[PDB]
Amino acid sequence: LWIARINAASRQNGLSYSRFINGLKKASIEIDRKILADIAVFDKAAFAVLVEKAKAAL
Amino acid sequence: MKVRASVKKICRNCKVIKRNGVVRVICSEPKHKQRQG
Amino acid sequence: MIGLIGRKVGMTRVFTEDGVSIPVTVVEVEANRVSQVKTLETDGYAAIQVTAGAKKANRVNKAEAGHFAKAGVEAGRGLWEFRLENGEEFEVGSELTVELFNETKKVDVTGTSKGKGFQGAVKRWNFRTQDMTHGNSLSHRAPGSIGQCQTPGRVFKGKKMAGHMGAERVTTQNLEIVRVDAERNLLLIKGAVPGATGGNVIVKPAVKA
Amino acid sequence: RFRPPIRRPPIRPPFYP
Amino acid sequence: MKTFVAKPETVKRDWYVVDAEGKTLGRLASEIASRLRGKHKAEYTPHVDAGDYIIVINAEKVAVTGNKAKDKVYYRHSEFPGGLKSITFEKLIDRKPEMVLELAVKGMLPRGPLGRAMYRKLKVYAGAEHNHVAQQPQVLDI
Amino acid sequence: SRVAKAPVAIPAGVEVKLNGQEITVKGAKGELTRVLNDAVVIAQEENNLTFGPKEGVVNAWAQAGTARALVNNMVVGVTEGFTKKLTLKGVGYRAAIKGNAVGLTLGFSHPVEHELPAGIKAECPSQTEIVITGADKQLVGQVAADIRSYRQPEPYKGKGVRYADENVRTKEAKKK
RNA sequence: CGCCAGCUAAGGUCCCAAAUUACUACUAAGUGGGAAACGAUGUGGGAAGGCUCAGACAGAGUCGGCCUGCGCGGAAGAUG
RNA sequence: AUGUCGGCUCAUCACAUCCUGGGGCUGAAGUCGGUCCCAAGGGUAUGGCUGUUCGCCAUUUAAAGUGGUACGCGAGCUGG
RNA sequence: CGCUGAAAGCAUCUAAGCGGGAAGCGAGCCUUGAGAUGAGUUCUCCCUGAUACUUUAAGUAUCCUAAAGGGUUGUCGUAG
Ligand SMILES: [Zn+2]
Repeated sequence: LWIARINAASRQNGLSYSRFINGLKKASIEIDRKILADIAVFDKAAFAVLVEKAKAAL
Repeated sequence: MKVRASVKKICRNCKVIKRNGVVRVICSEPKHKQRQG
Repeated sequence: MIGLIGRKVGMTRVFTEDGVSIPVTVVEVEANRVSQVKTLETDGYAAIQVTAGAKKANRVNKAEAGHFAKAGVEAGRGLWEFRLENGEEFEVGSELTVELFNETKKVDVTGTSKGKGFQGAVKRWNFRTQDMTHGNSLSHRAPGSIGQCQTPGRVFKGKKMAGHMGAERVTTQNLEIVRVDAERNLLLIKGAVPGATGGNVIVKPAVKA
Repeated sequence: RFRPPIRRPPIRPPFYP
Repeated sequence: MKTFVAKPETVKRDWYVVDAEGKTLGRLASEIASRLRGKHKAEYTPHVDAGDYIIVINAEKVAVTGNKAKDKVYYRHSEFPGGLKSITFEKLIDRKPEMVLELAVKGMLPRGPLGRAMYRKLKVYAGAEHNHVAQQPQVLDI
Repeated sequence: SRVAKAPVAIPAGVEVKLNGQEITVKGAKGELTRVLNDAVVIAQEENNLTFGPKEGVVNAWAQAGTARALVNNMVVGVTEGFTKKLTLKGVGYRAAIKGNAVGLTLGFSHPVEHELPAGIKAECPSQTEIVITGADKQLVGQVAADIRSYRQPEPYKGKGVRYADENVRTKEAKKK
């Protein structure tokens, strides 16, 4: 469920789930899918930040 | 018409043609006409 | 096609001068009056609705009575609709008479068949009876098998069985008109017409002509 | 080939004891 | 603590309008199907219809590759013996334009109560017009 | 290929109107129009039309070749036009032009009458000869085919509607 | 054994159904997603050969083998 | 404890088509045929003998198809 | 079975394009049919009162009203 939600949010911010997780890994961000998916719902801006960080790492 | 798995020139005036995905022999000799090559 | 709404009066014969008897059903077409014109703009199809006969005023609902009042026809025994295909123009109140079929050689008649109630497969579907003697046990008018073992393990839909017979819309086709009587508002139609005497019949020019 | 079987008892219901 | 759940009461469903003209049936349908579920939203909850109303116009102009126009067959069984009915894509586009896309989407949606509910939100139209001006649908390139 | 690489001259008194992929050739004998395949590139170099393949398209040369020959037939059509000549053989077989229709007696109990299409014009030099003429080589061919189809030449006495050219292989009937 | 944490295996990543994009080819047969002998100017690649501007093949190429990729026909069953 | 042959009743499907429809070839003049291709919409004997299915016979018919369905159908009949 | 037509200077029903063509296929005929929950359309008819109360609703309660029409009852039917 989380992965599906994160994928939705990432793609709204112009990155695939698969690329976003790689990005975060490369950025050394170790936020779990449970939290990410919580952020994607409750703090859309923060999700976008994380996405921008992820994009930079890729 | 001869419907056969093996179609092939029976004489020198026979000519093989593919027409709508079927191999066919067509010839001046009506007996030589074939399909289902 | 335009048609009339008759009442089946009964059968009779018409002796021709050449000594042929003609079995005729007599349909009485009391003047039909257009009660509503349906158009493509209002209703999405072209039809006339017609009434026929009279209904006791007391027997007419307010909803019914307003519909007739709008046409400025008197209430009739029911309402029947005829699709128009020819771009034919009718107005409300316009009468249709037996004289419609003055040129028509053959008509198609439609009524409700007489009701035979619950009938078995033998009468309903012309099932053969089984043996009346020679051992038959309680299974003389029985319908037989109704299927075919494990495959398919069920009775197929539309299997001919006992059930209600009759009391159904039926149309006979290509019934000749023997005589139009405009005075008495009669059509004499060769042969049989669905349903019992007194039943409503719709008469229409034959579609297969 | 079809070998004619003996599937049922020789005395048939309702008498089958 | 608990993962968020979309609430049938609260879920915001947006109207969109898609032009089918010149679009690969299947590729179009897969996108529409995901939007009807609401897979495109972070609030995507499997047990809730948080999807979006999709209007499709020019459904009769939906495209198909290969010889699929003449060879794609739609089957229906009446449940009467020998009650199988076939129609080809081309013939179904003539008879009932809209069915082609609707069938496509229907297959791609989940089976059961909710999936039937999702499909209800698809409003397919053969022409270029639709009766849902009041819903103010946004154009969507899908 | 070869056929494409050969350009089509535009004789003086032919008014070719290229509309991208469409080519309305016009001339004395009429106005023929045709949209070529997208795969075909057409160009008007001088008083010649030149045919060649679109870049990257499979069977573009083949498409280019047909388009050449199509246009060529258009040009011949509007200047000279095409004529096909049917010949009737068989006792009591006769044709006669009645209006815009070739009436044929072909030994059928019903009377046979074939309405010429728009742009086609049939004559009857004799009762036993017909001449279908027009600008569109395909229409002409179609019409002569249709008329021939009423009673195609039998193989025992040759009887029926044949092309004046057509050679009708004649078998004799099985001995006895 | 518990956990609304993370990584992977086989298998996967259009939608049902969690997850992919880019690029290079080939296939047009829904091949993929049943079936052989054999048949066939289907089409892609490779390495040679014969014949030809002293004119080939039917005024420039053309013919036939070989090694190979992918396709075609051959291909009829019973409730849907 | 899944009743087993044949009949009767009632069927339903396949198509490898018996008839009827459309075709090609014919050693197809015509009238008929043969053979192959398309086609499963509808139609597709009654009797004599035998428990028979079958078969033979008589006389029909446009034709008297070939199969699958617990060699369809005994909580539907029969029981030779 | 073609017409026109290249690939393949020819040829070629086919690759682009345009035809003919079956008792079969979709309509056409008859019947059912909006539980077609996607529950359609049209025509006509009927109901235009008070109050309090609350955690204010498509609220509750009381009073007054009881329409169009539907039923039950009755005489019956070629309907059962
Ligand atoms: Zn030959």
